[PDB]
Amino acid sequence: KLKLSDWFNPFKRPEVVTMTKWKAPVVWEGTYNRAVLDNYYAKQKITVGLTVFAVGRYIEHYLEEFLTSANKHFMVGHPVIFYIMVDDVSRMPLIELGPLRSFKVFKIKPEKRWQDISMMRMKTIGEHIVAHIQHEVDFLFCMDVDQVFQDKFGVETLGESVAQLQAWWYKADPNDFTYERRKESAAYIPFGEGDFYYHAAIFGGTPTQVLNITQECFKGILKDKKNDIEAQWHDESHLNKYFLLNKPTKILSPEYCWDYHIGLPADIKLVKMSWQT
Ligand SMILES: OC[C@H]1O[C@@H](O[C@H]2[C@H](O)[C@@H](O)[C@H](O)O[C@@H]2CO)[C@H](O)[C@@H](O)[C@H]1O
Repeated sequence: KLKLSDWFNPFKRPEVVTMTKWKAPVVWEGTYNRAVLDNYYAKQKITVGLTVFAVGRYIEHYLEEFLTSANKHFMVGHPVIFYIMVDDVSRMPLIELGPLRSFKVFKIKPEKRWQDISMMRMKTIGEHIVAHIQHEVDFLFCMDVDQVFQDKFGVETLGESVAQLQAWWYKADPNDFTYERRKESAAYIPFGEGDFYYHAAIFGGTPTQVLNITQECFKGILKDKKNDIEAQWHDESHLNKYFLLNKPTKILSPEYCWDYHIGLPADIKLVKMSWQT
């Protein structure tokens, strides 16, 4: 079966972190052999899911560019199912999908407050995993709609649980991470603890693992809400708590979710997905 040495060469990028202390790969441009992996997973006939939520004007502002870029760049050569969650189905753009892509659309109940928006999104993802996604795909990613694929975002990103390094903080010391710091919050992390600052705009894994991520995050949000507290960065704070306790088996570099407002440092060799404008 697939071994890490079959496809991952950390020595191609010695100026960055490529392996965690728990021996998870951090995937940077140049460290991965996509050809080897494409052939391995083709033989296995895997399908990959992608969930995206879009409410109100986010539909018109972002959803078409997201879908158009994902069709062009996400897991090319492998079956993909787009799970599109919107509040108004009559407003959603119908994009032409390429070979091995298809979609499903669901009408959801929008929530007014950011706390309740993220709360219901983690709950909704878990419900869909149990109802159907666990039957439909081998790997599932959950992404924010307000970003754009720029280049191939492929099977090198698959794993049991996949976290994204947040672009502004990947070089920072953990003491400075914008973790939730009040012990009243379920997302509490003490100063000095933590491995990375993960970005809630991309995460994934097998459907089983993603069910656990979302169920734990939802419980923590709920627990905070019953105590009249709102984590500093809402689901992202709880996600960071979760991945501290349940280490990801693979991490993606900021090449996979890059904010061009930062600039283009030497570390960022080829951008696969960028924050919207
Ligand atoms: O800190 C979590 C929070 O980061 C925001 O991104 C910020 C970044 O944290 C800040 O240091 C920099 O000065 O500006 C960035 C945006 O302009 C994200 O926008 C937010 O989603 C969280 O991930």
